[PDB]
Amino acid sequence: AHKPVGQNISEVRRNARLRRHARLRKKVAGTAEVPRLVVNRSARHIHVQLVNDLNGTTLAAASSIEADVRAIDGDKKAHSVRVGQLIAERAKAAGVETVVFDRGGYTYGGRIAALADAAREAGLKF
Amino acid sequence: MLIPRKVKHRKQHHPEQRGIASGGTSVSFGDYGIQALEHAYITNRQIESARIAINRHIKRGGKVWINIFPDRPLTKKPAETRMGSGKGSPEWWVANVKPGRVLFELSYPDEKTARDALTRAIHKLPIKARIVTREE
Amino acid sequence: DVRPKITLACEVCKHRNYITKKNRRNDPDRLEIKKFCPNCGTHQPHKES
Amino acid sequence: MKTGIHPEYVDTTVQCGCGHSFTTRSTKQSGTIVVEVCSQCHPFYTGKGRVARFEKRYG
Amino acid sequence: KALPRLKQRYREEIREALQQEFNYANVMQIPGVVKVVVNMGVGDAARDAKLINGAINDLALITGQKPEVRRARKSIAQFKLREGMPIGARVTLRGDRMWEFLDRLISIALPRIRDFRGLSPKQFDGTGNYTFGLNEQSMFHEIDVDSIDRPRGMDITVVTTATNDAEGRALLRALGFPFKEN
Amino acid sequence: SSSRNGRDSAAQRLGVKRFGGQVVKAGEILVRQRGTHFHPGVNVGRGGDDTLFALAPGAVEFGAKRGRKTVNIVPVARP
Amino acid sequence: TANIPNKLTANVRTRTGKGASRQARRDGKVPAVLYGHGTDPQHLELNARDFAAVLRSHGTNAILTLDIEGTEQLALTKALDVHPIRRNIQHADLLVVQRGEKVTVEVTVLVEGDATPGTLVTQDANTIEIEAEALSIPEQLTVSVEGVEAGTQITAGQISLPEGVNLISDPELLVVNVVEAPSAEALEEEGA
RNA sequence: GGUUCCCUCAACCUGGACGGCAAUCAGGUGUUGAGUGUAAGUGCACAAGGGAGCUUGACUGCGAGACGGACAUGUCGAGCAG
Ligand SMILES: [Zn+2]
Repeated sequence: AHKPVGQNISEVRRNARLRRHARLRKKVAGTAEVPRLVVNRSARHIHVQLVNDLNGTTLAAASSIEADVRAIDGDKKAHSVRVGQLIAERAKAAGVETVVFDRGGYTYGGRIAALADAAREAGLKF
Repeated sequence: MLIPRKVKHRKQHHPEQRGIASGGTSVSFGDYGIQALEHAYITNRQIESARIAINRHIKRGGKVWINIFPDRPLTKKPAETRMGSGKGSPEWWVANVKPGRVLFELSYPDEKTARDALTRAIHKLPIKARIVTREE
Repeated sequence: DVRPKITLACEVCKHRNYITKKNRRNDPDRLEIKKFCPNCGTHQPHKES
Repeated sequence: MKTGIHPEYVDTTVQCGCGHSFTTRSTKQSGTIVVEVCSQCHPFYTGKGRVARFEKRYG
Repeated sequence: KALPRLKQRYREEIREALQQEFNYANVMQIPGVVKVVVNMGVGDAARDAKLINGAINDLALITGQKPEVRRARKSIAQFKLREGMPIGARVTLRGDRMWEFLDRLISIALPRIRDFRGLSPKQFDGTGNYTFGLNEQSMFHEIDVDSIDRPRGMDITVVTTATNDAEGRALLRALGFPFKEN
Repeated sequence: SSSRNGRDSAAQRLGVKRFGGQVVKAGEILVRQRGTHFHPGVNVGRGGDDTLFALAPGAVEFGAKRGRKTVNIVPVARP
Repeated sequence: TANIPNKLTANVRTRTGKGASRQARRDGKVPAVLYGHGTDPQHLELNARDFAAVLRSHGTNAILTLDIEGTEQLALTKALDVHPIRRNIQHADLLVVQRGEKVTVEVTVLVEGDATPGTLVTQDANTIEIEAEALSIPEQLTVSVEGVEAGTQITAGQISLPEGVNLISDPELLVVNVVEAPSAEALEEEGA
C-alpha cells in the first residue's frame, strides 16, 4: 500500500489558479450588451467563450480543438491567433461588438496576449 | 472560604432573583442532597459554616460535594457617608440561588446519620430547603 | 514642531497652490512633488517654500 | 539564472592520489583540482609525515 | 547532450534497483531527489554586519550561485534580536546544479572530514528527508585555507519523493552516503 | 474618594434608514454603519465611512450571497 | 427476559396548546405524543394516576399497550417531563415499536453488597446504554461490591448483561469507584 | 497615500553545528484562534492582513439625491469637464 504524503503540484497549481480567477471576477462581469471573454489555457489547447453572467448563458465559443485550427503548421501561439479570429467572427455574427476580457487567472502575455490581439485586429474592441 | 482567583469585572449589578433554576436541579454525585425552595444570595461564609456542620456529624467517613460557588461580588460603600461619589468597593461574594437548585451533596454509608447531618446544614442557610435523594 | 505646515509653489509661475504637512526629521529637505497648477493649466513640479 | 549575480562557473577535473579522475563542473577558475582522498581512498568507504617519521628514524 | 554522473548513475542503475526491493505498482511511485538546500544560521549577526557578509561570500563558492539573506521574522529580547535585520543565508539547488554538488559532496568533501566516521542514518525527517550539519567549512576545495577566518558550518538537507524513511535511506545509500552501521 | 469614570461620546444615529420594499431615489442613504455588517448588492455602493447608498431608483431589498448579508435595489416598472 | 405490555387508555386530544394542556393536567391527565415509524404523530391523553403507577412498578423504560379509540398500539416510553419542584409529570413521549425491533435504551445500574470495612463506595455513572428487543429490556442492572479492597475502577464493560443485550456505551466508563474511606483530616481540607 | 500583480497566517508534531521552549533551514497538520500605527466596538482569509514595480488624486471648476439635526455646526454621494 502506497500513501502519498503531500499535495501533487497539479493540485497546488489548480487551486491556486481558481483562487486568482475569483479575485479577478470580483470586478469583471458579463452582460448581454457587453459580454465577458473567458479564456482557458492548457498545455495543448486554448479555449474562449462569451458568457452572459446575468442569466449564466454562453453566447459563442471558439476553441483549438476544431479540425481547421489543428491544420495550422505553426507553434502554439500560431494556433492562438487562429482561435482569436474565429471568436471575433462569431462574436459579431451575434450582434456583439464590445466585450470585457477575462484572462482566467493566467498571466496576460504570450499565448493569452496573442489571442487577445488577434481578436482586437479582427473587430472586437476591449 | 471559597473566593475566585480573579473576576474580569469587579463591580457588577445585582444578580436577578426571578424564575426557578434551569440546571443543577438534580443529584449527580452523592446519594443525598439539599434542594432550595426560595431565592437568596448564599454567601461563602454561610457555605463554609454549612459544610463544617456536615463534617462534625459524619466525623470520619463519607464524602461531601458543594455544587455552587460564590462568584458574584456585592459592594458596600464606606460607613456614615452621604449618598453619591461613586460606587463602593466589593466586600462579600455570593451565589445566586433559585428554587430547585441542589446546593450540597453527601455520600455516607447509613441513612439516618446522613439525613441528620444535612439538617444541621440547612439551619445555617437563609432559605427554606429540603433533603432529596437519587430516586424518582 | 516636528510636523509643521508647508506651502508648495509652482516652479514656473511661483504660485502658492497647496499647503500640507511633513516631518522635518524624516524629510530634512524641501519637499519636491508634482501637482496640478490652475494658472498654468497642467501638472507642474511643485517645491516647498 | 540571472546574468551578473552569480560566481563564475566552469567545468573542472579532479585527480586523486589513487589515480582516479572525474569530469565535473565547479567554481574554481583554475580548471582542475587535485585531492589526496576520494571515495576510493578513505578507509571508511573501502573498509581497509608523523607516521613516516617514526617509521624511518626509529624503524 | 551529456549528463552529470550521478544523474547518469541514477537514471539507469539506481531507479530499477529500487524496483525489485520495494515492488512498486507504477514507475511514477519510484522515489527521486527534489532539491537540496544549504543553510547557515549566523545568529551572532545581531552584533555586527561583517558576520553575515562573510557567510554569503563563502556560500557562493561552495554551491555556485548567489544566496538570500534571511531576515528575522520576530524580535527576541533574550537573544538581543530585533525583527528586520539579517540573521542567516540560504541557497537551494535544482536540476543539473544539484547533481554536481551531490557528486562533489560525496566524492571530495565528506571523506575530507578529520576522523570521519560516516553519517548517522537516524537523522531522517520522518517522511523521507535527510538533514545534517557541519561544525566547520574547510572541507571544500573551492576555498583557500589561508583566507579562512573562523568556522562557519552549514545545514545540508536533501528533499526526496520517498514516502517514508525506509525508502529514504534506500535512495540515499545508492547515491553513496556513508551511513553508519547501527 | 471620587469616581474616575463619567465620560461618554455622542450617539451617532447609526442604523438602517430605508427598510425592505421602501421606494428610494438615486444617491439616497440606505444603511449607516461602521464596518460591512451589510455588504453592497446590485445598484448599491459603499461610502468612505462604510455607508450604503442607492445607485439607481427602485425598491430596497435585503438578500444574502455567499454567506454575506447584502442590500439590493430592484427597479419599479413604469405604468 | 420477557415483559408484558401495560394496558393504558389514551384519548385523542381535541385542542392543543399551553391553555389546553394546563386544563388537562388540572383534571388529572398527562399530554403525550405517539411518534415513531408511524410517521404521523398522535396527540393523546393519559390518566395521570394510572400512568404513574405503571412507571412505579416497571421503571422509566416501560412498555405500554394503548387503546386509541378501540385500536391497540405497542408503545415505548421515550422521555418524561418532570417539574423540578412539584415532581409532576408534565409531558411524555411515546415511541411506536413492534415485536423484534431493537431499541437503544438507558437502564439504571444498582450497587449491592458490603465491601471491605475500610473503604468508601462512590458510584459515578447512574445509567448505561444497551440495545435489546422491544419486550426484552431489563428493568435494572446489578453490580456487586463484595470483598472489593482499596482502589478498584469497576468498568462499564464488566457489567453482567443478560442474553440478547449489547452494551452501546463505550466499555471504559467508570461506573463504581471503590476508594479508601476519607479521614477527619481529608474531610477538612476538601472544600475550603 | 494611488494603482497593478503575486501570497496565507498563529499554534502544534518531526529532523537538523554551535542553538537552548523560543533566532535561520526542511517536511506534515493547520479556515482563522495570528495580524490590522494607536482605546474599544463593528469588520476584514474574497482579504481591509504579507511582498514587489511605477507613482503624487494628500487634485482644479462642480455636484442630482440624502443622513443628522432648537440654531450654529457635522456627514455620505453617483456623475460631468480640465
Ligand atoms: Zn504654475
